[PDB]
Amino acid sequence: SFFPELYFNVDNGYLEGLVRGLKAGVLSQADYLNLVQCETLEDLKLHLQSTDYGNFLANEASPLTVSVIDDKLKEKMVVEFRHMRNHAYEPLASFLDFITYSYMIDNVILLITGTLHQRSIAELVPKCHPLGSFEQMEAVNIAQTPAELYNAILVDTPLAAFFQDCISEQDLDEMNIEIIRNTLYKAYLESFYKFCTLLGGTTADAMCPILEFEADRRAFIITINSFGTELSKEDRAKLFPHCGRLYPEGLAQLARADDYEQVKNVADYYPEYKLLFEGAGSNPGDKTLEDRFFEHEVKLNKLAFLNQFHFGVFYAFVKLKEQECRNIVWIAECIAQRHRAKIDNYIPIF
Amino acid sequence: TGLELLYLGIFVAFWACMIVVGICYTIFDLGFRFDVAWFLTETSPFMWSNLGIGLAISLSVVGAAWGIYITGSSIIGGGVKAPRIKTKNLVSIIFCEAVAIYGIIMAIVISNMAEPFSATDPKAIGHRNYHAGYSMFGAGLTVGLSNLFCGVCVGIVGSGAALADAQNPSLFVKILIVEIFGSAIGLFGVIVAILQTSRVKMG
Amino acid sequence: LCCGPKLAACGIVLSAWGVIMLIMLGIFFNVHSAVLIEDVPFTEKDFENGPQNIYNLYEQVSYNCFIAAGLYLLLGGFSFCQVRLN
Amino acid sequence: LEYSVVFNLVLWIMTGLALAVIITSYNIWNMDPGYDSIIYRMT
Amino acid sequence: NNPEYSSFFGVMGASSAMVFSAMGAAYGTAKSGTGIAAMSVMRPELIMKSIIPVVMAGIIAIYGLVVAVLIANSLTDGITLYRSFLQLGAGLSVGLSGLAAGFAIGIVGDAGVRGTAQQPRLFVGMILILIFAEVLGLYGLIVALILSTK
Amino acid sequence: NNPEYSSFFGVMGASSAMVFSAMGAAYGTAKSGTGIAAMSVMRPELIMKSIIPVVMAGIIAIYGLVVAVLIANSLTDGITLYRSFLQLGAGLSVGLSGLAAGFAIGIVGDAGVRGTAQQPRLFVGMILILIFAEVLGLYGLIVALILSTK
Amino acid sequence: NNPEYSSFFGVMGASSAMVFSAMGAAYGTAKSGTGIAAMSVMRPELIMKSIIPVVMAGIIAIYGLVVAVLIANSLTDGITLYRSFLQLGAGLSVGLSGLAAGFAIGIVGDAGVRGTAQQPRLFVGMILILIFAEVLGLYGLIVALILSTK
Amino acid sequence: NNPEYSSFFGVMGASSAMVFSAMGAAYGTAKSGTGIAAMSVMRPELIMKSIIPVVMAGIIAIYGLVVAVLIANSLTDGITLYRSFLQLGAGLSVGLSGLAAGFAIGIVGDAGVRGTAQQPRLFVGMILILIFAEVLGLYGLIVALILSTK
Amino acid sequence: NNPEYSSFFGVMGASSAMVFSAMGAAYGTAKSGTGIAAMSVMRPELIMKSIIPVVMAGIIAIYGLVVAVLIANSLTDGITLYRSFLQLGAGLSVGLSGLAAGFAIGIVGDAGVRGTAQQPRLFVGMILILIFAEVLGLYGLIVALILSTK
Amino acid sequence: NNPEYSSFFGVMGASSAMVFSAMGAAYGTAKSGTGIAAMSVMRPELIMKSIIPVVMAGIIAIYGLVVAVLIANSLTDGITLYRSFLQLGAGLSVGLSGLAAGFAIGIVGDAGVRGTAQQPRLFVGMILILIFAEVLGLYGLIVALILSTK
Amino acid sequence: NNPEYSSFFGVMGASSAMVFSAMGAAYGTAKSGTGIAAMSVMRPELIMKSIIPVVMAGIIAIYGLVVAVLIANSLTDGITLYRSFLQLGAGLSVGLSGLAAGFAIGIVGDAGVRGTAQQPRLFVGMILILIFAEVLGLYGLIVALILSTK
Amino acid sequence: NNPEYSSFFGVMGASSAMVFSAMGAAYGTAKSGTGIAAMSVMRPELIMKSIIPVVMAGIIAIYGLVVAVLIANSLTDGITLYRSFLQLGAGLSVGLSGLAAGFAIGIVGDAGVRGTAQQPRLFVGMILILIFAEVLGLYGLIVALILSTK
Amino acid sequence: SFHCEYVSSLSKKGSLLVTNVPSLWQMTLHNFQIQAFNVTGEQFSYASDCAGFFSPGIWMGLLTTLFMLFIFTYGLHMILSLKTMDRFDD
Amino acid sequence: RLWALSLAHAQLSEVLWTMVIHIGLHVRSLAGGLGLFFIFAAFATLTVA
Repeated sequence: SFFPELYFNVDNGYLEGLVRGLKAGVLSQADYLNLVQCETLEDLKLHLQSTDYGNFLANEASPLTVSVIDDKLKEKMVVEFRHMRNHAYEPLASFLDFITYSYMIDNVILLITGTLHQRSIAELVPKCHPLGSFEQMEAVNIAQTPAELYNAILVDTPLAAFFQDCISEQDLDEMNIEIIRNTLYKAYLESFYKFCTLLGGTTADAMCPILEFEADRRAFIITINSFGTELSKEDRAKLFPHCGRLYPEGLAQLARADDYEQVKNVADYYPEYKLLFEGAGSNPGDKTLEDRFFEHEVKLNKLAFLNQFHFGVFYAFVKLKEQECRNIVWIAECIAQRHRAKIDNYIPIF
Repeated sequence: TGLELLYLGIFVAFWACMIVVGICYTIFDLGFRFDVAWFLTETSPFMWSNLGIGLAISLSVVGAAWGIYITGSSIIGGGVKAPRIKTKNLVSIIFCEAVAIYGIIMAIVISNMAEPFSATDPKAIGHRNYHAGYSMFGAGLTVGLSNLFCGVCVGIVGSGAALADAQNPSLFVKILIVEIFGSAIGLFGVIVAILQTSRVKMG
Repeated sequence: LCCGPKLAACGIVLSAWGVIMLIMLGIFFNVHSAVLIEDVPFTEKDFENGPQNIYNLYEQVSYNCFIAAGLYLLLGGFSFCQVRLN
Repeated sequence: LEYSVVFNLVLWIMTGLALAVIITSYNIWNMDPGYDSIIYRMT
Repeated sequence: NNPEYSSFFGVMGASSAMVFSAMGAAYGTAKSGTGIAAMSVMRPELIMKSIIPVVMAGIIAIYGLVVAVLIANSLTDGITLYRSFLQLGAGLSVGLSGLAAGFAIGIVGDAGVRGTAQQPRLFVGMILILIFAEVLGLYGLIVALILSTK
Repeated sequence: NNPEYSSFFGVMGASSAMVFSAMGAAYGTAKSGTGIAAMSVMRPELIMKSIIPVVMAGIIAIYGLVVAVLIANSLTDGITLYRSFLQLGAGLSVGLSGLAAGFAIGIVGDAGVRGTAQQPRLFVGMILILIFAEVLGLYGLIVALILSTK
Repeated sequence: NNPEYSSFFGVMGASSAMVFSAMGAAYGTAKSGTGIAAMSVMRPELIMKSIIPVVMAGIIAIYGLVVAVLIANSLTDGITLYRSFLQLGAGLSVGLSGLAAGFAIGIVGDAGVRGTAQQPRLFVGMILILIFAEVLGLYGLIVALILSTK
Repeated sequence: NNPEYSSFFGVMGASSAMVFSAMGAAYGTAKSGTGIAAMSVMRPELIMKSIIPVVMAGIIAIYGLVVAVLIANSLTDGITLYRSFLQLGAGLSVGLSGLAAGFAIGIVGDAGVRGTAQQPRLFVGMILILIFAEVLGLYGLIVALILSTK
Repeated sequence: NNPEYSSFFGVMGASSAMVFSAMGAAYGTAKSGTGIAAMSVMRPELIMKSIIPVVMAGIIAIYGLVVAVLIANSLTDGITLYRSFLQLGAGLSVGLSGLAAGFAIGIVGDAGVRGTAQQPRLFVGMILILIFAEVLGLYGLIVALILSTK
Repeated sequence: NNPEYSSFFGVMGASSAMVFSAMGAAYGTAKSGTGIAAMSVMRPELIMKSIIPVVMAGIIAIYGLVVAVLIANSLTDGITLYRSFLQLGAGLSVGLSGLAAGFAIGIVGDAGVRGTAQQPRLFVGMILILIFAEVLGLYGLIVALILSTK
Repeated sequence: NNPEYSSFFGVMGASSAMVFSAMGAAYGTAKSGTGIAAMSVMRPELIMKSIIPVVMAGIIAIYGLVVAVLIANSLTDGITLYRSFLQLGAGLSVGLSGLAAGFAIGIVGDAGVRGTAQQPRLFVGMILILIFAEVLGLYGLIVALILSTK
Repeated sequence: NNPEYSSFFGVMGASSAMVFSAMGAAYGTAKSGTGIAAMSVMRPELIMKSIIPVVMAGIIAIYGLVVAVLIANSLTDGITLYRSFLQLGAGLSVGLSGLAAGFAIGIVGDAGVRGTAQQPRLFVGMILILIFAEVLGLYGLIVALILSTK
Repeated sequence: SFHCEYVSSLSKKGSLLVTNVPSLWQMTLHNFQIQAFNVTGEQFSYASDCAGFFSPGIWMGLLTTLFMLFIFTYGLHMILSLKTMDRFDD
Repeated sequence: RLWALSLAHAQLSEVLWTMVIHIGLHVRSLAGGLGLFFIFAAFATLTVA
């Protein structure tokens, strides 16, 4: 026990309350049932206007597009998160920056892919996810030189510490961009887990389970997807984050695994993963293991709000509202493509 | 761990010195120098009594203000999106300030007990005066620390209640019982302080 | 036997230094020079009848230094031979 | 007879000076080395 | 007759009995109460049941109050030094034992209430664990009564 | 008659009544200033309204000043140990109460200065929490006056 | 002809025998309670089986209570300083031994129940480890009884 | 009569009046200088107008200097312990009050200048907040003058 | 004749022996139990074998118990201060040496069982490293016997 | 007659006057040197201008040296305890004032140098800020001169 | 003649010689155990060959045992206070020297065995470094023998 | 006649002058050597020119040696307590000033060598800053010499 | 035995001797040592003395200062743990 | 600095003489010559270093 109740609210009380206020706005199961029955995207806009989102979509053009709706939802999430980040203090500020590093790790992959393909970085910047946008100007006017971009990342980007798993710009040219992305993400996730444990207290006890599940689902899904690829077992084993509960000998039996049945055998030893694998029929027409892992992730994030004095609620809110944005996008896609038969596949939140 | 290293170093050095000094006094037959009797007897009763009053009020205020900011941060944060919070969740603030009210009431009551002596030989000061000093110090510590913990506890529970109210208006009237149970601890501290100073008379 | 030329060069230089210094040190002890009293192995009971009792020990240490100088001269000869082989 | 006064003066003045030296030296020792603008190349 | 300073340790017995028991009760109530409040939004119907850890925490303050009242009533200005030590012992043996019980009750109440919000069947197990945690305050009370009434 | 060193405790009363009140007021002013600086960039017109918590921190400082001036004028050369310790009691009574009240003013003022920018209805709520956070320093001042004029 | 301050050490013997055993049992119940709840959210049928570590932690407090009652009954105003030292030794040797046994029981019980959800075979191993941890409090009790009944 | 060691408290009063005022002013200057350096990169024209926080951090040192000089000029050899304590009290009341005022000035200056880079209207508010943080040193000066000239 | 505080060091000898040996055994048991609970998930059949670290941790508490009982039996009203110092030395030796042995056994057993989950051949090396870590408690016991029976 | 231990406070006055001024100058030189080094990677032209912070830091060491020399020159064996305390006060007043001044110089020098690389306009304001941070050493020197030559 | 507290330093020399040496050996064995277990997952054949750091850690505890037994045997009732100081010095010289040697042996053992898992050429280098870490405890033993026998 | 324990403070002056200067030199050499090691991997030819910070760090150890040898040769059995205090003051004034100079040299040297790797023109400024850092130890030596020869 | 520098009636010298009524006599006993019970031959037993590490006034001062230092350390911990935003809104 | 370094050099030479080759010089027996041979090897290396 670290008695965070005594000193959390000194610096993080306002945002603690504000983020829970924001969570109160995430659509309920009933709200999703309302959105499910809309006839058109305009009808969806109207039915949505009664919720927290309100008139966020009213300023766009008459012929609504699901791309436009997705962009607006992402913009709203980014605005809220940037407000909280601007009002955060050093420790909470560092935690929020750790949340943004995840999106930076994909924007950097965009940048390196553009550079190795010799394209202007000004064309890449608009495609970056705003939550992890590179404000630093050292990452501009790169002249399409991988060495310039790599030095810019090392000298003027928080990912400098994560790129130390790599050692050279030559690694950028050699390694596949997916391997680079996943190695960076492993480094980031382990650093995040260590940071959360060093924060300790309720933050650790409420956030570490979420990152452990992230590591375990990373391991499972990387393994399951790697079968039909050139990716070797020896390189695959490097991608597994060592935070998850699988870490000793579970990740080892996965690195030794060569079939979905063996991955499921590894899962069988853990009740919380056995259930997901048994429920994931994965045959055409029903839930896949991806859907089951999203549901479990949503449950884990929901649990973060049962603890009061901790930062984990901000991460839980960001991921929950991201899930809600993807849910609304999915419902809009179903309405637009008239694929009503599967409109229920949204993951309910609260 | 920056300042906590300083705190821990002072604590550990002090208690290592105390262990070594106690061993040395005991071993060298110099135990007769370590007169706790002489300390408690020569250290003036006024010191104990006025520390008692000062702490009786000041620790109670350190409790009330602590709880007030703990719960006020949550009240304001949740009120950003749910303004109804501000008027209703003020009861937590009222309960935190009642602790400082206990503090002033008991500080005044205890200060009513102090009287001058005009005597300085401990035999002349007497058991009654020494007991008055120690009992006022004990009442001060009792009320002050009970109120400090009570205010902190009520502040924590009030913050929780305000955040809960942010999401379901009906929830407040039921979480308020936890704040009441927390608040009772300050009353218990007050009762014990009154009984400690029930039979005190300096003079 | 054989050894590296650098080892042999170090050996010959060290032998030259040792020979010169220890020959000089033996000379200076046999002289009974005062500045080196503290290094003589005498005992507190050797100060009774006169300086001869301690002159003898000065001579002994001078002989030790000369012996060491001879050892270093032999080492120098061997190192010169090694250099010649290299 | 002044032993109490001299003892306490020495003890507490020296404790204050020692604490000041330890704290100042700790701050200098754990001073941000400032070459973080260079670190990322060296690491 | 008895020494001048003897009543000091009895006064501190009363002060400890109340201060430390208040610390334990305050921590138990605060921890279990933040757990309860955070739970309630997810499960509003469980609050009246979840109050039980709060009552168990309050019982620690009641133990402290009982022992402190006994000490303060028995403690006269010129009590024997032996009785003064007995009362200090009772005060500590109730106060810090109730502090330990309060910590146990706070941790168990928070965890158990949060679990019960997720799994109703944990309620009875939580009650048993709370009883075992609160009985430490009762043991402190027994030792304190023995010492103070000896 | 009275011991040579009797004035030390009253002097410490005055110096504490000023120093601790100044530290509380400084913390309150610093936290409220950070809040106001963050708030201003988005909603410039609220600066003068939002400066209120700083005013209340200054009021805490003034409570400290009043008690310190009273003690300083009360400090005579032959001050009895009884009066000196009364004034030490008043010094702590105002200083530590003002310290805690200043901390509370700072935190609630920061939170409320930020909140008023996003939700103007919270202005009166912030002020109402702050007056409660300041009457604590007023309470400390009341007890300090009673002690130092006993 | 014995010191009147002799009984202080016997009083602290009883006080430690209760306070430290209570702290150890509180930790053993708290860690085990968090473990039991976090386990019960998924496997409710294991609650009553997994309550064992809490009970074995409570037995530590019972050891402390037995020794504290024994010391308390042994206290008198004329107790020799030797007997008072014996009783302080017994109190520490039961209280802190129970504290160690409580830490061991707490960590082992938490980990063991958490694992026993995942691996039913682990139950007997957990019980054996908990018996080994409990035997430490038992050794503390044996030493304390020897000392306190010399 | 006027014990030989009496001057120690007065000399420490002077040393505190200077040292703690200097530390308050140094913290204020350091923090406001970092703020001004950060602000000056994007808004060069504001640098000379934004030096006010550094000036008000310096003035705390003038307060400390005035009290220290007054104490140093009010130190005879056989100074009564009463006056030595008065001068220690003045030294603390000004030095530590200046330290609090310096912390307030530093925090408020950093925040206020880095905000005034963004919003020009924040400047007058920053000046008011700096005045409120500054008058704490002035209250310390008032108490110190009363005590030291008494 | 002999000082009355002589027995205090003897009772600290006994209590130190038991308490510190029990803390070493408790740390060893706790670390080994966490290790076993982590290992048993993948390899349930190793739970029974992997209890050897717990046994060798308990043996340290047995050493402490033996020395504590020897000292307790040797205590008597008039023991010479020299004999009391001998018993204190024996207690500290056995207790703190067993504490170090418990630390070593805990870390070695945790790491060793976790490794043995993966590479079964690690078990013999783990047993040997445990024996080396355990003979530290035996050296403590030997020194304690030599001191205590002297 | 004057006590033999009087000179201790004078020698500590000198040693402090030098030691703490040296620590302040060392911090000021070190942080400003890291700032200059980081700046020089891009803007080598600015090294000889940016050296000024280091000169400011060194002047603090010179203040310390001057006060230490005054004290040491004024020391004697019969130094009356009053003069010894005066010298300790001078030593502290200049040593810790220079410590604060050097810390401020280091922080503002680093920030100003790094900013001046980005924005040359910052140099004049950096000079002003360094002067305000450095006159704290001068105030300490004035107080130390008064106390030491008194 | 001899003060009757003379043997306290003898018993503390014995207890230090054992306790600190055993703590050093325990840390060495713990770090070597973690290193060996971590290596053995991939390189099982090295398990036995890699036990050397543990052996060179146990040798430190053997030095401690030798010195502690020497002191315990050389410790009579009327031990001259000077000889008791000699034995205390011997105990510390062996114990803390063994603590240093044990820290070095542990860190070098962990690093060397982990490296050997990867690069077989490192075994001889690791053994050389361990011998250098061990001769520190050997120097401690030599100094302890000189002091004890003196 | 002069007290028997007088030589203690002079001996502590000698040992402090050596010890703290050695610590300053050790820190300076450590940081400067780490800087040189990082610099070498990229710019080999600067290795020798970049040893200068190590040399200036060693100057501080030489200064400590000078003062320590001077004090040691000045010590006597009948050293007056005043001379003992002078020697202690000189020893600290050189030792801790050298410690500060070592901190300054280490930090400035590390940063400056790393920078000179990237921009050769820094070398001159780095030397100047190291000179300003070392003159602090020089001032400490001056104060130590004035005190000691006085 | 009991030793004490200056067992004397002068205020300048400790005033261990004291009179409530004014008197004609004054006395001073520099380095006064005495033993009247459990005496052994020509030797004073070990010496207790008035000169102690602490006195009542110093104890009162130290405890008052300790309370003030706890309060100041609490306040300084809170003030030092203040922080300023690293970023501002648009 | 001149005197500082001069004193450092003088004292280091003094110690490196008086506790290396003084060892071989201050021995009673005639084997002290061979002892001097080895001790002088050590002396030369350490003095150069």
